[PDB]
Amino acid sequence: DGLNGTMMQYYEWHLENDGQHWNRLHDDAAALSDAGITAIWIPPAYKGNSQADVGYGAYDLYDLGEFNQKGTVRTKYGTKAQLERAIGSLKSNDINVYGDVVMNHKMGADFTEAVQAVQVNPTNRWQDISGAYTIDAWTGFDFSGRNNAYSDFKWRWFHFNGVDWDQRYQENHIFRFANTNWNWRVDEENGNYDYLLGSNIDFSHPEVQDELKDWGSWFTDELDLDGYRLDAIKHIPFWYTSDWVRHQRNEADQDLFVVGEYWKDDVGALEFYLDEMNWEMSLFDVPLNYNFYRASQQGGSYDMRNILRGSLVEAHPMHAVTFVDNHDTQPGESLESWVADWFKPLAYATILTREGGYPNVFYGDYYGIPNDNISAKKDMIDELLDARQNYAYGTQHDYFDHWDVVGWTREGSSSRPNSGLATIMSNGPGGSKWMYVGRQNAGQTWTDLTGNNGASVTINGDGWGEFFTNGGSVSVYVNQ
Ligand code: NA
Ligand code: NA
Ligand code: NA
Repeated sequence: DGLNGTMMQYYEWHLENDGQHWNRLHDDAAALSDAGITAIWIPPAYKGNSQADVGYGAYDLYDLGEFNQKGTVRTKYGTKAQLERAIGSLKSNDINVYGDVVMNHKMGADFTEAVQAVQVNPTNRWQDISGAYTIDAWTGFDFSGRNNAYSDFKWRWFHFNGVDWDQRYQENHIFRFANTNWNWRVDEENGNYDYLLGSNIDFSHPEVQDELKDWGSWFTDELDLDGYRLDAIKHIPFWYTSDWVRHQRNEADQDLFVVGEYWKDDVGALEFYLDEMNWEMSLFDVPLNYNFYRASQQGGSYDMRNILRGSLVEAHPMHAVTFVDNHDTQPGESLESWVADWFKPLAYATILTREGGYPNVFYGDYYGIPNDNISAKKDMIDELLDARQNYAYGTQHDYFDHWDVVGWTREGSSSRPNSGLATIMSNGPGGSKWMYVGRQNAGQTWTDLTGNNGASVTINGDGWGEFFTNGGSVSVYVNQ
């Protein structure tokens, strides 16, 4: 019903390996719906390297915590039945389910295999640094415990094209299988960034292309997904991802949202990928992530006018999925770029109250990251979910005119009661700003949903009001 959409990544890196996360999801369903969350992005739901695996150390894409494999029956999140019980709850509470899809590699092979390989230069995979010789890579996959349920396809070295560990002499190197080429096209950082970690899948092989397509469909029907969150797609040949997506949509009756993770602080790089994609999917706004990050590290000196400059959402707010942080960017992880507590309220307001982009709430922020003493920001985020769910509607008006104090407004829509809002904030000494909000809201008295400013702004006859904000804070006034 014209209700704004808000997605949530329901997991964080340091979640407990108590296998109870799927059940948590099943109970938090309504609460989440109620708060303004319309779609949940679940973590990899299939068997990883080990049970405590977050999901990216993917081993058996058909084992959704149903078969005793890799030292466990359940995944870190729980069993298959508990996942299905969860997804059912979400559906009943009007929440779409987007599954995380890991096709770039595989890890936890059951046995090694003799393979001709050459060492490449880590900074330029095009350049070999050694001659061809036999290495013992972990490429054999039999999924013994599964017993061929759903699929009897087994993986062998000739399906991959590279690994980063030779078991024969036990050394680390970026090995390209001899007589195999690095996937293409793929991100050109390090020359060719096809290889990332684990056993890298070579998509040039038709039996691979069809197996993952076949799996994708199996997966999508089995869990009744409503979309996907495509992982590490910058290391996966672009053509195949576009291929896979089209194939997937072709097989499913239900619609399929598709956000891909092309991790590069470069909107151009993302735009390019969306060209080859024919904009048939959105991408996580990674430049925005680093914009917020820079602002958080830098302090007030950061010029708030260039906060959206460079973001993907600025350029293509229709194929953008905005967020503040995730499991990769949280403290201590691989793509760390954590937004500090002080600026995090400002960032969330930016992606949750503006009209562009598809905003995503991070579990680690909502409920907190105990591991690192990071407090649950639930209170601050709910008020903003309230903002987006009931007020952030109608014509927008921006004011990125000052280097500290900046803001924007939404006139509201006649189709949604008392909607309409005005966001004001400052990353430095506070202040106020005269902003337009629609001559139709004249006479109204607006107040701050976050409670960071007791100002009570009244809209004059011209539809104008002067809004205030304290230093390094953000307020969101609405007709409440
Ligand atoms: Na790859
Ligand atoms: Na960030
Ligand atoms: Na500033």
